[PDB]
Amino acid sequence: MRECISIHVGQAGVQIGNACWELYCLEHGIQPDGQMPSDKTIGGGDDSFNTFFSETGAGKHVPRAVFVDLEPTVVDEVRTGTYRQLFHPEQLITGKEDAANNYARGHYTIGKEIVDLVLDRIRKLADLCTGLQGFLIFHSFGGGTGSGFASLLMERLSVDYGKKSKLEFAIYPAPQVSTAVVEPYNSILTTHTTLEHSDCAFMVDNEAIYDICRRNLDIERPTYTNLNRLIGQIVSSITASLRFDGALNVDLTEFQTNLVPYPRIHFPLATYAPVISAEKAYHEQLSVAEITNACFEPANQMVKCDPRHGKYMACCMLYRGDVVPKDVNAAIATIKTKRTIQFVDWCPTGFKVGINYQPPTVVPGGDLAKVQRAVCMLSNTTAIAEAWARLDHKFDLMYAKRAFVHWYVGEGMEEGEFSEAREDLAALEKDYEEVGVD
Amino acid sequence: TRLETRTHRPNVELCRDIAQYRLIKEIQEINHNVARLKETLAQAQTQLKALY
Amino acid sequence: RAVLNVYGGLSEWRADGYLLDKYQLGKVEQDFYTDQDLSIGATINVWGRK
Amino acid sequence: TQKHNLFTPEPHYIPGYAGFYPQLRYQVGNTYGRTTAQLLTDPSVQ
Amino acid sequence: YYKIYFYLEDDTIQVNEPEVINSGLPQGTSIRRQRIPYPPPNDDQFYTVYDFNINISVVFYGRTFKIYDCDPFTKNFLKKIGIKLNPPGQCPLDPYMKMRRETLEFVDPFRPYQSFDTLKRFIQYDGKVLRFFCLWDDSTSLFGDRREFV
Amino acid sequence: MREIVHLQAGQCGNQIGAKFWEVISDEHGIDPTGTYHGDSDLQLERINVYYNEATGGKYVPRAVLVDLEPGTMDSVRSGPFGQIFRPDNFVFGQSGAGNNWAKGHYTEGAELVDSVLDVVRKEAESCDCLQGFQLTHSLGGGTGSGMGTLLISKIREEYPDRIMNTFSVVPSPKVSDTVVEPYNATLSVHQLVENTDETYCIDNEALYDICFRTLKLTTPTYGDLNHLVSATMSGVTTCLRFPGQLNADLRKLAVNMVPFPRLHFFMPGFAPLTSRGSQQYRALTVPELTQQMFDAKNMMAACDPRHGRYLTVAAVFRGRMSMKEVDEQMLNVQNKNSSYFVEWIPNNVKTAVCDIPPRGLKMSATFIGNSTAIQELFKRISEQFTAMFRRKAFLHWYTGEGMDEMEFTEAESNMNDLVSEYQQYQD
Ligand SMILES: Nc1nc2c(ncn2[C@@H]2O[C@H](COP(=O)(O)OP(=O)(O)OP(=O)(O)O)[C@@H](O)[C@H]2O)c(=O)[nH]1
Ligand SMILES: Nc1nc2c(ncn2[C@@H]2O[C@H](COP(=O)(O)OP(=O)(O)OP(=O)(O)O)[C@@H](O)[C@H]2O)c(=O)[nH]1
Repeated sequence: MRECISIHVGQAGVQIGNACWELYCLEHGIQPDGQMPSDKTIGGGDDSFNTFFSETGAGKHVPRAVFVDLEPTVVDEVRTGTYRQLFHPEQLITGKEDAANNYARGHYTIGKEIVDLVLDRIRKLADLCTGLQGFLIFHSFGGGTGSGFASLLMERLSVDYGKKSKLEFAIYPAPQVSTAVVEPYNSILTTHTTLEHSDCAFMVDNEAIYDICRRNLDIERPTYTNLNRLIGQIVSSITASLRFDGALNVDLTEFQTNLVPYPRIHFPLATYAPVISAEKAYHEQLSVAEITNACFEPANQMVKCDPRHGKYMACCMLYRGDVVPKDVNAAIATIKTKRTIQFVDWCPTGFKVGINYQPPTVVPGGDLAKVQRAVCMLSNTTAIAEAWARLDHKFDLMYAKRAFVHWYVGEGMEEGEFSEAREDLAALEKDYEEVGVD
Repeated sequence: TRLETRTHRPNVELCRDIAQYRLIKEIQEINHNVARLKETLAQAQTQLKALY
Repeated sequence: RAVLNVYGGLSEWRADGYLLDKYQLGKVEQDFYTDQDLSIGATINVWGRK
Repeated sequence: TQKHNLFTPEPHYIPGYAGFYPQLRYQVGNTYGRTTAQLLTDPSVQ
Repeated sequence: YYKIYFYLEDDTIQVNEPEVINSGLPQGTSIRRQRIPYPPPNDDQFYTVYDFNINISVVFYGRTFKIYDCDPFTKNFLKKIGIKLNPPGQCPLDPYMKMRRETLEFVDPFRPYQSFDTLKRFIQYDGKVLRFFCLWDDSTSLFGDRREFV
Repeated sequence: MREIVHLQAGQCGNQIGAKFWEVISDEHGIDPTGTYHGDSDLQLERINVYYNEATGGKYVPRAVLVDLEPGTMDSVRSGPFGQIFRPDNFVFGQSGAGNNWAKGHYTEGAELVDSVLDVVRKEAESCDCLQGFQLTHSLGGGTGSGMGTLLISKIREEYPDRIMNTFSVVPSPKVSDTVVEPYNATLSVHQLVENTDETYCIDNEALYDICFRTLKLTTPTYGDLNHLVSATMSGVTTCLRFPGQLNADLRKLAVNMVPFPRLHFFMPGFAPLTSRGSQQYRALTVPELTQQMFDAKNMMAACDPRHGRYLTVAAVFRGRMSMKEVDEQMLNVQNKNSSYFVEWIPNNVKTAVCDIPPRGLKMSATFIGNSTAIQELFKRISEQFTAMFRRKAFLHWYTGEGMDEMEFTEAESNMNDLVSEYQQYQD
């Protein structure tokens, strides 16, 4: 009906897959068993749960999500958690060796002999699926292993199924915190390989999520237990429109056809504004005006870019909970009247609004708060040019002095790819400068 | 027990009267006699030491 | 006895070496009819001979 | 160190794990489930 | 483990710890040679020799010690002044220290071995034999009845 | 699945392995006898990286012990864990060594190699898939160098796809004991630099200093030294056998750690050292773990990099931390001294965070660093070799063995090449 296919790769992937599916189970009331309490809902497999789960004639809810990893550690852990019985067994595919941060290793030496079973699984889900609107991919550009494999498999899907959308949600390389030296290499390779088969891209940054964590959630000792939960809330927000019913609904088809201005550039940014603690939300007020001002507050985004050093051209606002369009348009009009926000001329309006009356959820054992109104913002801007400038003036030096290239010429490649990637990136900057030019 | 339990009279039902007075006096005498007795024990054991 | 290893067949100088040990694992119990249990009148089993 | 359990009672071990199951070398039985079943049925050595 | 010295001349106390090799611990003088007051529910009086017996407990500035031994001279002076000893106690074995130096005595080699021999017993009892007679019953089997062995 | 086979070469490596193995086993919960005691699920699972399985629950190590002096292996077998070692992997010769490297490299090793190769390939086929081999040996000890050079050389072309983690002890810059140590070390390092990829070099002078600094007992043993070094290798190996949102593989470390083929030398570093009374006088907190880790007195491998500069560093923590504290500590050190590192590369910091704290504490760490600080060491050995070579004393033995002084000349050439490239890079 209205359903998508989910793919997570990497120890970084199963991280957020774990968190997100745990969140997923509560709102549909899914105990770790797979079958429900007394009240009957099963049928021709036709009610809300269907958009993510495929509850078979068994009554067990079986997700349409595939977890691929090349290391036995995290896959054994997740298979030994509590939610193990739900997951489909060889929809949880494991390997024995790593790419050792080497994107070429992850794409060439090992990935060839696993994508065969990957294809098997993905098409034997596609056959049963009915609408098959889109894909949900989870990886990291600075992938230690999940970079090259993800690129290869997305290329294969691009060449076999050339009709649906492709959505990417990745932890972007942190600008000034780097866990190794391979990150510029693997990032530039993945980006320049995927520029023409990726449809829509979203990047997030752990430093910014940390700053929010000790800014308004004011707990200085959280972990991924916090961060993955927040990003999972983001994805729940972006899929609520497909999940439930509402006054007016908006689909990822429209997301693609609107948020991208023009080809190449398909890199917006996201934000959940009312991230706030239990006590805060308890004894302070919440309404439309303040949450909209907050969603334009620059320091609550998840990439260190200065909007006033950039310029906006697109915005997609999702309201979840109880709202009416009148104060909605009031607030958006007030912000348009406000001046420091610098809209590029080419968009007279740039706002697409999606309303879903259902309020978001709260998870037991969590630190979030009761929500009646939630705003999720997806905006495309020009402020991220600084990121690519940083990465290129990083990579230039390493290419100049030829360090670690032995590791790659050993596994069987040359410098043509390394060089070609930088002119791809340069094309990105020239196009962004042109679109900043009126 | 007695002085503790006679502390839950609601509103004006408390009289601080002669019973209270003499019960307090009884507490005084208990403590004072205990002190004297302990002192006497001390002297006794010391002189037993001398006998040994 | 309990030999540990043989380094000889590497070359040929003697009939190889016999390194010893210090813990003697696998010594299994086999008692034998000594001089003690001997008297006119007793029971002795001799491979099935009462 | 300070942590939680694993290999809970018989019913267990979705096939796919690497690793050493304790006392895993009596496998004339054939299904992964029955293997694991007898494995946890046999901690009896002490 | 600690030593307690009582100076009668001024009624003062000095506590120290003996030096132990490979301690990995500070040592030397503990609390100096002064007066010590009780723990406070009351402090104006100080300790006096009239309360010191073996197998009892004391505390000094929150440092609780237990008495387990004394000296010949101590027994002389106590059976000179009057307190009655209870039967002396028992001192335990410090676990870390005992384990580490039993490991370091495990590291104290002798190059051991064991072997065997036959000749001396062989010769001592060479060329002697005992001679003894016996009988086996056979009528159990329905064919044989008796036969004699030596 | 992935496993490791250990090489215990020469007399040094023998006692090193004794301590190392008993340390791993005691942490991992196997008795000296062999009958494990059920306590820990996760160790019970990941035991297969090292220990293979006999019947009944008794575990065979995948280690190969070699030496030439039978009494050495007699003493090792006498230790509390000879019964946890196997006679099968006990192989030995008859002749004393004299710690002559040419002896170890051309005459008796020439026939001792074959049998050990056959046994090790037996075990290598017994297992499923190795990632490489870790070797424990000496470069100032004769038999270790003379044999291990040949061994590493041949295994390199045996299997060209595995990691040669090497662990070689280094002679004292103040007393070299074996007077022919210059010759031994030079000849050994010649093939070391060729065959090895990663090497840890260990000198015991800093061990003595740390015995006077934090061990603070002044009456130590080589056993205590082995305790410390064994703990360090334990720490480097922990990540594999344990869960956590970290990367473990030695290759995941090395390919991140080394930029160029000719860079191989490495500096072990440890985490909280606890003295006589610092137990109850210390708070085990992130700032102080970071500080002590980075401390110069704390460093114990070769010498202070104060004269030089850093190239890369990696750190493995083991405890219930969070990512934010380690990231902010990394920024703090970076911006406290952004000069002592090299502007060539950013982000010279490598991290791993395991969630399985060791036995006895709650959080711990280990530090490995590549810094331009081994220049002084191999420069010292340069003067040693030259000042000896100018009058060819003692060379009659080596000539009688039968080689040329020309080979010595190429050895000193390669050594000076390392000197030159370290200098030419850092400066
Ligand atoms: N999605 C996700 N990412 C994380 C998490 N924690 C850290 N990260 C980031 O994700 C990155 C992990 O990517 P990689 O190391 O390349 O993973 P990989 O290529 O699949 O293979 P490995 O070398 O085994 O990790 C790290 O550098 C972190 O910055 C997490 O819990 N979830
Ligand atoms: N195991 C051990 N090794 C030590 C000890 N003290 C010093 N060593 C060093 O260990 C070095 C070599 O050990 P091996 O690897 O067996 O080297 P080798 O070829 O036998 O040469 P040498 O032992 O030096 O004669 C010696 O050169 C010593 O410098 C110690 O107490 N125990």
